[PDB]
Amino acid sequence: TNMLEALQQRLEKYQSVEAAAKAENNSGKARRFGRIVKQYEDAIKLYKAGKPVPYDELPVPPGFG
Repeated sequence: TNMLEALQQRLEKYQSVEAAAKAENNSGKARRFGRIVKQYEDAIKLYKAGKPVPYDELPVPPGFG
């Protein structure tokens, strides 16, 4: 992948986790992955403008691929 494709595919993975958590009313997990989704979307906004992306901040939680 290029980096934008990699950001999108990981975003989509975490959106799926967020949605599955909501489908179980797992409030903590939905909030955790909603925050992660927001961080990936913020990174994509920066990438799309050519601006510095804080990769060091982007979570990659163990156990979720």
